Amino acid sequence: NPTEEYAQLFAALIARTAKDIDVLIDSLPSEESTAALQAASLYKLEEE
Amino acid sequence: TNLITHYNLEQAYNKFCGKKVKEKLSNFLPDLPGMIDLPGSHDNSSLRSLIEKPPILSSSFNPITGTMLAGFRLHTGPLPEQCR
Amino acid sequence: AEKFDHLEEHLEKFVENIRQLGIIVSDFQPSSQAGLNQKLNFIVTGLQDIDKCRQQLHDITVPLEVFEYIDQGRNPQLYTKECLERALAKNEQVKGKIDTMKKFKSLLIQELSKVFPEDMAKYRSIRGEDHPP
Amino acid sequence: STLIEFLLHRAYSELMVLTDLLPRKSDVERKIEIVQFASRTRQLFVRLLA
Repeated sequence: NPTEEYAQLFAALIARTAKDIDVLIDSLPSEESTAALQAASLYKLEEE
Repeated sequence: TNLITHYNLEQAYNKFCGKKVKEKLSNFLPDLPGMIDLPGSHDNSSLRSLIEKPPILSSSFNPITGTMLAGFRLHTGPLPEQCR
Repeated sequence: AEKFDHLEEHLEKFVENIRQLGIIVSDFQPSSQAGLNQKLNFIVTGLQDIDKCRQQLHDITVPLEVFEYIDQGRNPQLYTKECLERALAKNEQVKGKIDTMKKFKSLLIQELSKVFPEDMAKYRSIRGEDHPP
Repeated sequence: STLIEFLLHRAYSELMVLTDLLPRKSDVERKIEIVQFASRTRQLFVRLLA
């Protein structure tokens, strides 16, 4: 009884973090790998 | 798989299951004559120690001279501090 | 088992020989004639017979811990029971651990199957490779 | 086989060692060595029997 509950909860925690892992990586704004585009945009409203 | 039956260990189980077994070696001493006191001290571990140095005894036998064994010619005298 | 017995009589033969020599020397009277040296001859000749007897049973191998029980006058038979309880209990350990970690395999793989729809077939392969095929 | 081999020779070797000391010992003392050696040697053989 305790072995199954503890094991099942541990497996459940994997799913909980898996959803958090996937949802958070998909929720990253500004999907880019170059700062040049950011710098041009970061310069635009600095001028503003 | 039952490893007891797979490796032919069932016969051992039927011979050495829960039964009356003396904690000492008193299952063979009574067959022998005389009063024998179980010598289970540390000094009795020689036979274990005897095996690490086989060379103490040469290949076949040590020198033997039956004629020199004349010291076993014993008089008829008493013996104190010794009980039969 | 014939050789096993054959060695045994010679071993007990020597034990009886020691007692007779010990009794003869202890109960020594002039009424004894040529009865002492003959007993010693049976001893020395008895010892030599054992050397020939240990070689036909050479295949027998005595474990180290077993002779330790003999040296201290312990219970070697109890060790056989101890080993019996040792194997039976620890057979549950290997299987118990296996079953403990097999159910974690079966259930967790089933959980992976219920979270990712696009990688469903792959999880079925994990269980297949998780068996000993 | 090796276990049996040593005890036979050591008892033989011990006996040979004693054979030298017995002739040059007191009348009452020579018997003590034989009785003690026989009893001690006998006990060593009981271990092999078991």
